[PDB]
Parts: sequence; structure tokens; C-alpha cells
Amino acid sequence: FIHHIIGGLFSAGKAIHRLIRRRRR
Repeated sequence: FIHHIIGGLFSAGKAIHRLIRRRRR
């Protein structure tokens, strides 16, 4: 959890963070 381990998954994490937003129950 430093700063280079984000652009490694954070890229798709955002996409998955959009699946939830699209899931605004």
C-alpha cells in the first residue's frame, strides 16, 4: 500500500469501483 502498487491494480480497481457505483442500490 505505498504508491506504485496502485497503478498496478488501482487501474482496474477503479473499474470495479464503477461496478459498485453502477450498483447504487
